[PDB]
Amino acid sequence: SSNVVPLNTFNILNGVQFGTKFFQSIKSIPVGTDLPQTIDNGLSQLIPMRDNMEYKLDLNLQLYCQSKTDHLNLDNLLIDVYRGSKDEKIFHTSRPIVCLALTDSMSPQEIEQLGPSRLDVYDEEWLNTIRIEDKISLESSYETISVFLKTEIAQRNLIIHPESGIKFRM
Amino acid sequence: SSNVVPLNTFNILNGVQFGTKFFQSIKSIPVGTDLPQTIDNGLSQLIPMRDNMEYKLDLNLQLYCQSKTDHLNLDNLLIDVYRGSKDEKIFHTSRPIVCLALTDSMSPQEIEQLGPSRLDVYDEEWLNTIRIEDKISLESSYETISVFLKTEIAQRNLIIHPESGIKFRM
Amino acid sequence: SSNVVPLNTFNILNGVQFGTKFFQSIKSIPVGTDLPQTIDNGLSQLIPMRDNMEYKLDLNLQLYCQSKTDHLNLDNLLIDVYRGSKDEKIFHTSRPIVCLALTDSMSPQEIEQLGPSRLDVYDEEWLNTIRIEDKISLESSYETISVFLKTEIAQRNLIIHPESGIKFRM
Amino acid sequence: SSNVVPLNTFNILNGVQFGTKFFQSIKSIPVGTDLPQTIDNGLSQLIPMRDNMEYKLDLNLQLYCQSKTDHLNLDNLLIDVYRGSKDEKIFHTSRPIVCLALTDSMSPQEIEQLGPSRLDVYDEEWLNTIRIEDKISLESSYETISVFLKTEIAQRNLIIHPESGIKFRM
Amino acid sequence: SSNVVPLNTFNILNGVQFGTKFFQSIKSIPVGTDLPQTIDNGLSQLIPMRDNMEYKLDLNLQLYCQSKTDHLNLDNLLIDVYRGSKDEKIFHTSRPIVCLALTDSMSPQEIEQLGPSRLDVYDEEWLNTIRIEDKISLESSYETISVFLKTEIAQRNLIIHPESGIKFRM
Amino acid sequence: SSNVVPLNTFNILNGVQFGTKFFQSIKSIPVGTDLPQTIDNGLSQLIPMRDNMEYKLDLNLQLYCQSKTDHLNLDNLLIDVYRGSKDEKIFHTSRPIVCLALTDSMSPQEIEQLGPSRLDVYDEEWLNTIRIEDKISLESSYETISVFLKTEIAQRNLIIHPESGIKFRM
Amino acid sequence: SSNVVPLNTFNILNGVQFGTKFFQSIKSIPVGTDLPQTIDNGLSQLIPMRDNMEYKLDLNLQLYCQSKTDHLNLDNLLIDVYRGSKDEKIFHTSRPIVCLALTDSMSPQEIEQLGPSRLDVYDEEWLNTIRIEDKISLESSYETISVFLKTEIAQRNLIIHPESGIKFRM
Amino acid sequence: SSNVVPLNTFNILNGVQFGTKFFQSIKSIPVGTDLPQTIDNGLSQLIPMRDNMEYKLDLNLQLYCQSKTDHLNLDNLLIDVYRGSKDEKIFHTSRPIVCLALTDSMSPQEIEQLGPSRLDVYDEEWLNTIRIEDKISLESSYETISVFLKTEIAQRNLIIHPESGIKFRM
Amino acid sequence: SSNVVPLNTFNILNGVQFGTKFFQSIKSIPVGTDLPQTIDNGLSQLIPMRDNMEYKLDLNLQLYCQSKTDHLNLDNLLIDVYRGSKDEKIFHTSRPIVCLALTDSMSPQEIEQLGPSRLDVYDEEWLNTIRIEDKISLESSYETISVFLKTEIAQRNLIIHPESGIKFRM
Amino acid sequence: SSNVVPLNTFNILNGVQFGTKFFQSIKSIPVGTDLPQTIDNGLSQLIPMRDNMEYKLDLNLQLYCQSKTDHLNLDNLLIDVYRGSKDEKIFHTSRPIVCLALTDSMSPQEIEQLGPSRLDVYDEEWLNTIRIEDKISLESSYETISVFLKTEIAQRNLIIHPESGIKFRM
Repeated sequence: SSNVVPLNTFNILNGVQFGTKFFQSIKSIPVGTDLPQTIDNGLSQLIPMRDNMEYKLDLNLQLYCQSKTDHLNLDNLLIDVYRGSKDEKIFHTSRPIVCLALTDSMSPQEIEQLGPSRLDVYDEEWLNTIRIEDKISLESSYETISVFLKTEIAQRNLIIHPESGIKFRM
Repeated sequence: SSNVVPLNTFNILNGVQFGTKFFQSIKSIPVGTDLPQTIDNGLSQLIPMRDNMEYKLDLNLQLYCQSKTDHLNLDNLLIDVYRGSKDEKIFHTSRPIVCLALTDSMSPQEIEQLGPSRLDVYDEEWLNTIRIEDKISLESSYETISVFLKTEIAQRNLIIHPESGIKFRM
Repeated sequence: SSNVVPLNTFNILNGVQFGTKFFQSIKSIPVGTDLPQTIDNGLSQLIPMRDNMEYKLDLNLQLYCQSKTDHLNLDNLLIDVYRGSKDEKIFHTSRPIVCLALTDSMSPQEIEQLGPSRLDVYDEEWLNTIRIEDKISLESSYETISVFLKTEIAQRNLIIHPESGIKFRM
Repeated sequence: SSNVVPLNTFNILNGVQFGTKFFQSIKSIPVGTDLPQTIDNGLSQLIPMRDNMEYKLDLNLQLYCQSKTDHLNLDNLLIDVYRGSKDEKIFHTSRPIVCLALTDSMSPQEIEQLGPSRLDVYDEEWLNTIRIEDKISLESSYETISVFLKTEIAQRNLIIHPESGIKFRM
Repeated sequence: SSNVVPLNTFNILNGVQFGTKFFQSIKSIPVGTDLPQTIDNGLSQLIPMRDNMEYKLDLNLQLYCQSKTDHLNLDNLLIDVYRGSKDEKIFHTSRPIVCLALTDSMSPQEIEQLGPSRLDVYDEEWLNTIRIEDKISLESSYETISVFLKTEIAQRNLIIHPESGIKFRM
Repeated sequence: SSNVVPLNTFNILNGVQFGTKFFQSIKSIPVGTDLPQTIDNGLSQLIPMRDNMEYKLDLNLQLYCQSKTDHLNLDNLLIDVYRGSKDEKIFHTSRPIVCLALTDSMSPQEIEQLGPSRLDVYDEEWLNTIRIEDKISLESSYETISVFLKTEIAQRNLIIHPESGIKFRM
Repeated sequence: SSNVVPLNTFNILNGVQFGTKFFQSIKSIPVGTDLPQTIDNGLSQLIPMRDNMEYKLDLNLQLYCQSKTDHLNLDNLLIDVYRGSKDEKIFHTSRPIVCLALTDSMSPQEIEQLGPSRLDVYDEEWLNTIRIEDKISLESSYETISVFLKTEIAQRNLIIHPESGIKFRM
Repeated sequence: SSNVVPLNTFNILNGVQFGTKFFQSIKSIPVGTDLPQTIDNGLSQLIPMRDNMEYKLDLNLQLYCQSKTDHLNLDNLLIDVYRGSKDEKIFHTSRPIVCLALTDSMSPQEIEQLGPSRLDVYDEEWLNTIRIEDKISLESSYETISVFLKTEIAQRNLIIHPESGIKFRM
Repeated sequence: SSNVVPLNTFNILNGVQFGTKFFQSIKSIPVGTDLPQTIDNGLSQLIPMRDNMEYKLDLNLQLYCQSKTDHLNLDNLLIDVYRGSKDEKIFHTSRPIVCLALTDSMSPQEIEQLGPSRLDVYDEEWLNTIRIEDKISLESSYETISVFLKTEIAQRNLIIHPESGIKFRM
Repeated sequence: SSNVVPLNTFNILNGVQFGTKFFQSIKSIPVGTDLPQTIDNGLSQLIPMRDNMEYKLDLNLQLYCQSKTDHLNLDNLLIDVYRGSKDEKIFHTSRPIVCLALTDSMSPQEIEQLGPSRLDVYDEEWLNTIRIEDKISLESSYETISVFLKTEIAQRNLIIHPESGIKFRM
């Protein structure tokens, strides 16, 4: 029922005026066809959707923001969800995020408390968890879904966690 | 009754002599029409207002101030509310705010106390909560509402929290 | 009775030889007219005053001093109250104030004690509270009141708190 | 009886070879005239003195010394009291004072102990309290009183506290 | 049954547009032939696989990331598994990793806690453990298996732990 | 009996080869004339001395030494007492003194212990107390007394405490 | 039986493209000849081996890695064992090692705990213990054994412990 | 009996090849003449000595050594005692001394323990106490006594304590 | 029996390609001649050896390694023992040693624990004790013994302890 | 019996190729002549020695080593004792010593523990105590004794303690 589609199974088109674009097509199988699930293999996969039924989208997005040159330590992530005339926007939000700068270093105290592994320290300290739930609605009649992630203040390096994805709930 | 209109559903017009402008039109539906609410999708939406009745506005504004070049660590935010001759000002106030500078960094002690996540540290330390309540009154006869946020001392980067908005109380 | 007139309802005329000037006119309504109060909306408003009666002024002035270029950490604020020939001075005083410099930064210890919010630290540490009470007397016959705030040693940035104002007591 | 005359009611004439000069005239009202007091409004006021009677002067002088360019952290204040041929000196003294330098900054420990407000820290740490009592005698026959405050080692910024003044005792 | 094939028994082809490539051929012995194991000697060895049976691959990958010139302290490792027209991708994933920079040094406290040996400190602090399990499926009909490890943000030095390898489960 | 003559009632003649010179004349009133005392007003006053009787001088000298340019932190003060041919020396001594340098600053710990006021810290830490007692003898027949204070190693700023003076004992 | 051959009894040929080479010839004495042992004198000695019997090699390698110029604090040691056409490789492995940099210094705490002698601190902290056991097999028919130790990332100084050697087990 | 002759009552002749010279003549009064004492006034005084009797000299020498330019923190003081052909040396010794350098400053801890007064800290920390006792013998037949104090390594500033002198014991 | 020959009784020939050379001749006295001992006076002495008997050498070598310019904090000492065609090597070994660098300084804690004397701290912390025992054998037929001490990585200053020497056991 | 001859009673001849030379002649008084002692006055004195009897010399040598320019913190002192053809060496030894450098400064902790006086800190921390006992033998037939102290690594400043000397035991 709750088909989770990871973002690595989307088509990625990086740009400079719109940030990162996650677009993917939609396949509409008819009723009584045993809805399949999206294989979590990081391969471009068409999203299975019931033929005529409204689907509600839950966006789970974990990412690491890292500064390129400007080294500003706070930024605003812009999320824009589109759908298949031209594409019409159905959702837009902004989320303040923390971005790694070259002047940031772990204190020895942070190693002792947050975990000896330094990946754990970034997971508990710098990971940006963004969850848009019960806000996006999409129907299978539309044949395209697009997600835009753009940094507002400065152009930066975004490291999207592999488990980030959109949950297509019943 | 208490229709909350988030600021991301307003039309944004950034400038250099007036700061950021949040203008939006007003729709006047007649009585007995089941007042709708503003969908929190970040899309430009006309504000629903009762046909002939005085509305009181409560401005909730959470934002992150961040210095561009001047790096001054304190600023004065200027809030100016207009309405639809030319637009007439109905409210004006100033609020001192704290702005992130490139010379500011978290101490290890702040990580331990305010929260391991560094977004929590900014939320509890640098977030500017500004609440103008029971001070602004607007009637549905006027067909425009405008909010101006301008920094006085220096031109800066303002990161408005997504939950910031104006509450149109009964 | 105790009509509080905030300074943002005054007319502001910034200069370079006299500092900031807060001038505003006076309206003299006759007796038995239900003395109104000044609306705290930050809009230029004539001060209501009883037709023939001596009023005593209490100046409440909270402000943030911040250094522009000189970066001197102490200054002398000069307060001069005038009234409506030319304007005649009726009160003058000086108050030492603390001014933010670019070499000043919060210690981690100050965050823990004075409050996690950094605006609280400035409120409890750098805010200059100046209260002139029972020293200024003005009658409604005069049709102008002017307040001058000037820094003596150096030209600086003054951030006047929005609640600063003059209380016109019975 | 103990008429306190604040120094801001004197005439101030700043110079470069003599420092700051506080000169003011004297009015001699006759006996049985209900000796008035000096209004603490910071306005130039003639000092009321009994017609024929010796008055003893108590000089209360609180000030903030602040270095201009030399940044020396200790200085010698020279106090010279004159009276109304030319003016004849009747008192002279020197008082070592502490002067703020641009290399001085508060430790976090001083904030916790001496008071969260940084004006309190300067009041308890850098304020120079100078009290000359029972040393100066002046009669109302002389029609002028002059006080000179000059820094000896270097030319500096003196911030005289508003409550500083001369007490004309019975 | 669970034949573990270390990555040092693969053929290594370092590049600049695709990172490090681990390609190796597959030998298909028939049934009833006493499946041999891969000798852990770091020598190029053909992978033994049952003639007609689906094998599931478990990728165990421990590595040390170290910055060359860019000195960025966080990176995204890209894993792409291919198989033997041209090679078709069957799996792709990204894993955030921590990379040693020349500005990083051990604190004395880390020596006391994580172990006196400094290799233990890197093992418990900087070693990137990446385990893809129950996600990759490969059949012996295909005669080639390829693994690509590429750093996304910057070109870096990857030190693959000798025990890293792919487990060919029953 | 013990007439204390403060040094500010002497005539001061600063030089460069002899340091600071404190010279003053002597008045010899006859017996049975009610020996007066020296008024502590900082005005040049002739020293009252009994007509024919040996007087013993006690030199009390408190001063603040402060470095001009050389910034050496220790110096040798040279005291030479003369009397009224040419003047004949009757006493000479040297006293090591501590001199303020521009590289000296108070620690926060010194504020807590020696006193919150920073003038108290200099009084208890840098004030040079020099007391020559029962060593100098002068008779009223001689009509001049001269005291020379000169720094030996370097030319410096001496801040003589106002209470410093010579006690003319019975 | 377990003849231990220290590496200092090998022939050393340092290079730049292959690192350090430890090559030595093999003498094949016949059966019933009282197998001698290798004298631990650091002199080039032929390895005694039984005439026709498979020998298993256990490599014990303790070394100190020290950075020359690059100062990177982690490296990958490459071990390649050859034997006597051209030489054929029979074993290859990689071992991450810790390398001394010029920015590394002992904390006083490490002296107290790991031992007062500073050679003990390096022995317990920086010594790289590498033991390849039960992985290398060599027969006496081959007349040459070669061991290559090469640093992968950077060219460094390797200080091989004198007790390092290869154990030729029964 | 134990006539103490302070060094300031000697004739001082500073040089560059021999350091500081303390020479003074000797007066030989006959027996039964009530041996006088040397007045401690810092004036050149002939040393009283019994006509025909061997005197033993005890040299008490307290001094402050301070570096001029070389800033070396240790020196060797050379003491040479002569007497009245040419002068013949009767005693010579060397004493290591500590010399103030411009890189030396008091720690806050030294203020708390050794005394709040900074002259006490130098008295207990940098004062060089040199006492040659029961080593020098001089007879009144010789009419001259000379003491040479010279620094060996470098030319420095010596601040001889006023109580330093030679004790002429019975 | 156990004749200890200190290394200072050897002939020292410092070089640049071989390090320090300790060569000395051998005298062969016949049996029944009361074997003398080597006088520990630091003078070149022929080593007494029994005419025809194998002697076993025990090398005791304590030294201080100190960096000249390279300042590397770890080195490898190379010991080569020769004997009297050309000289034939009979022993060779390498010993890792710790070398003083100009960036190394004692902590105050090391003074308290390892001993107040700073020579004790070097004795317990930086002294390299090297003891080769029961490994070197030399017969009196050979008329020369040579010991070479050379630093491998860098040319350094070796301070050989005076008690270092070779023990010629029975 | 145990005549102690301080080194300051020797003739000193400083050089550059041999260091400091302490040479002095020997006087041979016959038996039954009441052996005198060497007066500790720092004057060149012939050493008294019994006419025909072997004397054993005990060298007591305390000195302060201080770096001139090289600033190396460890050195090797070379002691060579000669006697009166040319002079023949009878003893030679080397002693590692600690030398003051311009980068060395006392910690506040060392003042508290080793003694408030800073000369005590050097006495307990930097003083080099060298005692050669029961190693040197000299007979009165030889008419000259010479002691050479030379620093090996670098030319330095040696401050020999005044109590250093040679004890001529019975």
